[PDB]
Amino acid sequence: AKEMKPFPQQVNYAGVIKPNHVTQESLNASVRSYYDNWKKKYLKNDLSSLPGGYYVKGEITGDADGFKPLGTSEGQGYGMIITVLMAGYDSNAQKIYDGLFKTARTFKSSQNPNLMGWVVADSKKAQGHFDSATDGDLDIAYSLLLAHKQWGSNGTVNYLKEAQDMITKGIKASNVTNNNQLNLGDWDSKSSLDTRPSDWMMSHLRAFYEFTGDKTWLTVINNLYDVYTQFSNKYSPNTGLISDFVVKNPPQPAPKDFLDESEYTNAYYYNASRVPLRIVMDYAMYGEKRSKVISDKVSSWIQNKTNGNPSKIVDGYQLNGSNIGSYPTAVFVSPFIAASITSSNNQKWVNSGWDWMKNKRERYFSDSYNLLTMLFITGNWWKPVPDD
Repeated sequence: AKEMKPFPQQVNYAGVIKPNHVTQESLNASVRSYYDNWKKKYLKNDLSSLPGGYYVKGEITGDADGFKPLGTSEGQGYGMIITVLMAGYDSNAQKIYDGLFKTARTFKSSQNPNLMGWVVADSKKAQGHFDSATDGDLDIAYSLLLAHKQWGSNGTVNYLKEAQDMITKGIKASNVTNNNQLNLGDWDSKSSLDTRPSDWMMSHLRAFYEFTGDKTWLTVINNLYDVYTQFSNKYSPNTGLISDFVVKNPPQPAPKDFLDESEYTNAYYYNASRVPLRIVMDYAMYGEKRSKVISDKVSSWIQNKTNGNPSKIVDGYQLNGSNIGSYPTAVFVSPFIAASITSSNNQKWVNSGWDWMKNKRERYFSDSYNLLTMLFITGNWWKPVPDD
């Protein structure tokens, strides 16, 4: 046991509530059980093309450039954050983490080699074949800052140095645009105004600043808040929602069928379902008031929309709040609960949301984001700080 931040860190962020109808021990126990199941089902280390490599079993339909996709850099980043946070419960966490990192660097991007290509497939030919996706690299780079604070950077992998390289030579170089947004991946233009708001991981960017000193990250954070408010005052003045993809200046919803991902790229659909967690963590961890304002607006809308019943949330909404989807899944429900933690007036709703999510097992995408959300709202996602 060499963890400096062993699970459970059960931190108490200023101004935020946790579910309070059960004890902290009960919260931690639910997370341990959820991780047991998550790891058994999705954590894999069976790449014949990469002995010792680990990945997260995702769902990609069907082939990608002629390869059978097994996971994505998005899932790689989720699994890497989960692995470092569960270290001290998982006694093999550092071995798994270093195996996840081995995969992330072997399947490097064909464009910027400091990033990961977006597809994991069991072929040497796939290693270095694919371009990157911004959100995968954000989570992966952030996980190396957690790893640096969890195990230190004096062993086999220099986590801090790897993070600084990925952040500066990878994400800054390829994904931070001339307009101080984040583009879609390193295949995209440095001047692109196309963006995916679930990439706007405000609290990650704060950590990038604290561990690099590069004020670029603060100017991007400040710009993205401006973009969020400019978008929502025009296109979601009552719900506070944002679309799966955002284009142009002034920002507006992407067209339907954008990048052929779905008919609902103009709406609050499966990409944007993740946004409320990404935003609210900035209030929780760094005290950003603009994050509370955005989170409270979305939280108050969904609570009224559902009459305080989280099981009435559906999988997709128009920006004016009309239902697209039909059933509750955790990648929608749990971030709506997380968005609600900045006001103590939401305690009963947070408690109800906890009961809905804590044992909710379904598939890779909802389970992984559910576990990240559970870790954050129980206080077990701690802040990496350049202290000592």
